[PDB]
Amino acid sequence: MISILHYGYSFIMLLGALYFYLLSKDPKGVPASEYLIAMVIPLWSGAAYLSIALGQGLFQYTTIYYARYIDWVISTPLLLAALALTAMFGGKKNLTLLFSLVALDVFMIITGFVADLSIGTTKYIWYSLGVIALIIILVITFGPLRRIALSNGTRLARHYTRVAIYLSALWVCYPTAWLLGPSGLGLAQELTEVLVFIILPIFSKVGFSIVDLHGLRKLHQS
Amino acid sequence: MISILHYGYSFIMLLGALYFYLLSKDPKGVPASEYLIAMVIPLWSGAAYLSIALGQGLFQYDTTIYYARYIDWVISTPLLLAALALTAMFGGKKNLTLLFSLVALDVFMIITGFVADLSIGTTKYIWYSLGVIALIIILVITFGPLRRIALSNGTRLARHYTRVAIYLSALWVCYPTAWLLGPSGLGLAQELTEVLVFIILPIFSKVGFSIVDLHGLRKLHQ
Amino acid sequence: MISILHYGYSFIMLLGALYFYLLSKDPKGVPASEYLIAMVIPLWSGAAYLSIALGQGLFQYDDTTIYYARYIDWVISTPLLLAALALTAMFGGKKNLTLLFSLVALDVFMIITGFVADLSIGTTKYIWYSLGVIALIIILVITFGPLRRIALSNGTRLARHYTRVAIYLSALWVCYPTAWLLGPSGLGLAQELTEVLVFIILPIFSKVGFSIVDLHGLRKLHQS
Ligand SMILES: CCCCCCCC/C=C/CCCCCCCC(=O)O
Ligand SMILES: CCCCCCCC/C=C/CCCCCCCC(=O)O
Ligand SMILES: CCCCCCCC/C=C/CCCCCCCC(=O)O
Ligand SMILES: CCCCCCCC/C=C\CCCCCCCC(=O)O
Ligand SMILES: CCCCCCCCCCCCCCCCCCCC
Repeated sequence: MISILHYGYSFIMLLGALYFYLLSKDPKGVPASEYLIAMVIPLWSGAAYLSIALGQGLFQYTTIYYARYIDWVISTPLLLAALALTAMFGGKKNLTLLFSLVALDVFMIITGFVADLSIGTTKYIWYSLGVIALIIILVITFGPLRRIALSNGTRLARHYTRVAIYLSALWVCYPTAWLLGPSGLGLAQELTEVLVFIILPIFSKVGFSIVDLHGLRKLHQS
Repeated sequence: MISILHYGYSFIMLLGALYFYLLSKDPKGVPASEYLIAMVIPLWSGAAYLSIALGQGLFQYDTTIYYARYIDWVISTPLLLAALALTAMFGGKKNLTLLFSLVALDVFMIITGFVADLSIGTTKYIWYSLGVIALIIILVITFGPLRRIALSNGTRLARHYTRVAIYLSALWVCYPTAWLLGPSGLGLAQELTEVLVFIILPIFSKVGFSIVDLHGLRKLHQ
Repeated sequence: MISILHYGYSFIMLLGALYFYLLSKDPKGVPASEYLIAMVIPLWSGAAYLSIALGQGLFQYDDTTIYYARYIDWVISTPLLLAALALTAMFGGKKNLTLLFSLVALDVFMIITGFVADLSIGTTKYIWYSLGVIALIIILVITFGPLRRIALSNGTRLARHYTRVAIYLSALWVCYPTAWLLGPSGLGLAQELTEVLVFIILPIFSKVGFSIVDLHGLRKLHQS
C-alpha cells in the first residue's frame, strides 16, 4: 500500500507542476521566478517520493524515510521564498529577510534528520532546536514579513495573510506528526504517519501555490 | 593505465584554468564572472579526477562506481549551462530565472544518473529516463527561448552562441549514450573504453568549450 | 573532558549570536545582511560542535578520531567569514560579488581538501593538504591585494578598519592548517587533547571575536 500511495503522490506532483507551467505561459503580472519556484517544489518532492515508491528512499535503524528530508531540505525553503516574494509583491525585495528564513528552514529539516537518527534525550535536543527554528520562522511570518506585505497595500496584504495562515497551519502539523509517530513517542501507527506525510504535502506542495498564484494573478488588471 | 589517464586529465584541467586566468587579466569586454565560471569548471573537474587517479573517487557495487564523476558533474555541468546562458545574454539584459531553470534541470539530471548507477533492473532505467527527459528540456530551452535571447543581442553574438550551443549539445548527448552502453547500463562497451570516453569528452567540454566561448566573445570587443 | 569543552563552546556561540542580534536592532549604518552573516557563523558552528559534545559528530578511522563535524562547520562558517571580510572592503561602495564568490569557491575547496586529507593516509593525505594550503595562499593574495585596493577606494577610515580585520582573520587562518598538521590528523606531534583545545579556542576568536571587532569598527564609521 505504501508503494502505491507514493506513486500516486508523484503523479499528483507532476500534474501540479504542469498546471503551474501552463499558468506561467499567460503570467498576468506574476514574475517568471515565482512560477519556477512553484514548479521546482512539486517536481523535487515528486522525485524524492518516487524513490520511496521504488523502495529506495528508506532504510532500517524502525524505518527511516530519509527521502522525506532530501525532499524538505529543498522544497520547504523554496515554499518560504515563495511566501516572502508574495509579501514583497509590488515593492522592493528584502533578500536578507528571505535568506534568514531559508537558513532557519534548512537548519530545521537537518535537526529533524539528525533527531530521527538519534535515540533518547539526544533525539529531543535536536527536535527542540528544530521547533525553536519553526517558532522564529512563524514570528518573522506574522511579524516583520507581514509588515512588508502591509507596506505593499491592503489587497496584497489580504492575500499574503491568507497564504501565510494556510502554510503556517500545515507547518505545525509536520513536527506534531513526527513527534507522535515512530520517529518520536511512537503513539501513532506507521501507516497513519505514512498517510499524513502523503496528504499534508499535497496541500503544501501543490495546494499552497494554487492559492498563492491565483491570488497574485487576481491582482492583475488586464 | 586508468590512474595515469586521470593524472594527465587533471594536468590539462590545471593548464586550461591558468590559460583562462591569463585571458581574464586582459578581459576585452568579457565580464569577470564569465572568466571565474571558465576557471572553476576545469579546476573542480581536475580535483575530482585527481581523487580517481589516487584511487579514492570510486568503490565496488559487482562493478566499479566512479562516484567522483558525479561530484564533478553536479558542479561543472550547471556552471557550463550558466556560461552558455550568459553568452546568449551578452550585451543585453540577463534572465537569471531562465539561467537557474537550466541549473535546476541539470543538477536533477546528474543526481538521476548517480541514483541510476546505484540502482538495478527497471529502477535503474526509470532514473536514467528521468535524466534523459531533463536533458531534452535543456536542449529545447537551449535551441528555443535561450537562442531567441541570443538573436535579440545581434547577428554576430547569435552566430557565436549557435556555434557554442551546437558544440556543447553534441558533447551533452554523448555522456548519456556512453553511460547506457557501458558497465553502468547495458554493459555492451568494455570498462576501459568508457574510462577513455569519460577522459576525452570532458577535455572538449571542460576546456574546449570555454576556449571557443571566450575567444568568440573577446572577438566581439573589436 | 572533550564533551564538556564542546558544550561550553556551543554556549559561547549562542551568547555571541544573541549579542550580534541585539547590535542588529540598532544597526548604525551597517546593512542587515552583515548582521545576518555575523549571526549564522556562530549559530552553525555551535550546532556542529554540539553534535561533537553529544558524541555524534566524530568517528574512528586509522585507529584515530575524525571530528568530521568540524568540516561540516567550516564548509559554511569560513566562506561566510570571507563574505563578511569582502563586504567590509566594499562598505560605502559598489559590490564586487565576482571577487566575493571567487573567495567562497577557494574557501569551500580548502575545507573539502582538509576533510579528504583527514580520510587519507601517507603521500595522498599531504597532496590534499597541499592543495588546501595553495587555496589559502590565493585567498591571502586576494585579501591583501585586489580586495584591499577596493577597501582603499572606500576611504582612509574604512581601509584602516579593513586592514585590521584582514590581519586578525589572516593570523587565525594560518593557525588552523598549522594545528591540523601538528595534531593527530597530520604528523601527530601534539596530543589529541592539545588539538581539541586549539580547535575550541581559535574558533571563539574567529567565530565571535572577528565579528565583534568587524561590527564595532563599521558601527564607529556611522555619523549620528
Ligand atoms: C544541505 C543542502 C541545503 C540546500 C539548500 C537549498 C535552498 C534553495 C533555496 C533557495 C531560495 C532562493 C530564492 C531567491 C529568489 C530570488 C528573488 C527574485 O526573484 O527577485
Ligand atoms: C549541488 C549543486 C549545486 C550547484 C552549484 C553550482 C553553481 C551554478 C550556478 C551559477 C549561477 C551563476 C550566475 C552568474 C550571474 C552573472 C550576472 C552578472 O555578471 O551580473
Ligand atoms: C558546501 C556548500 C557551501 C555553500 C556556502 C554557503 C555560504 C556562502 C556565502 C555567501 C554569502 C553571500 C553574500 C552576498 C552579499 C550581498 C550583500 C548585499 O548586496 O547586500
Ligand atoms: C546548509 C546551510 C546552512 C545555512 C546556510 C545559510 C546561508 C545563507 C545565510 C546568509 C547569507 C545572506 C546573504 C543574503 C543577503 C542579500 C542582500 C541583498 O542583496 O539584498
Ligand atoms: C487555513 C486552512 C489550513 C489548511 C488548508 C488546507 C486544508 C488542509 C487540511 C488538512 C488535511 C488533513 C491532514 C491530516 C490527515 C490525517 C489522515 C489520517 C488517516 C489515518
